[PDB]
Amino acid sequence: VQLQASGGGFVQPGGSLRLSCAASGTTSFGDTMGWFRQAPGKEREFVSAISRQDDSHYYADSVKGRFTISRDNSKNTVYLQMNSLRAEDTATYYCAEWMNTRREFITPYWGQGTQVTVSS
Amino acid sequence: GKPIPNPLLGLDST
Repeated sequence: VQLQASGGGFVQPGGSLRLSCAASGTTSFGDTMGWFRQAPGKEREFVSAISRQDDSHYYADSVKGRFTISRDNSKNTVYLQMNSLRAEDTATYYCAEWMNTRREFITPYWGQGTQVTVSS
Repeated sequence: GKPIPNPLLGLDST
């Protein structure tokens, strides 16, 4: 599954980052794309998702108002803009594509992560 | 990958 996340790096608190999630364009796994994050020693945390039925945007309460998810479409890419970052947003960020089940479980198809470190 | 809890349950969309 080729779903590479990029855009990570070192950032100071209050800064912004724009992450990128480049989908196949050849294969679709495929109606929903979400961002997750995983920090050392913590549980995986869902961040945000964009789902086509008309474009629906979802945000975890912990990033609502600070993060924005969007799609370029022409480039088969989903973006996550993260604003007013804080130390607790430090983590590896990665994408999954899946078919929205509206049920208990989903089957995610995972991409590779990009590292985001918010520090002084 | 293996199935995981559906993360969109309980969330509003915009």
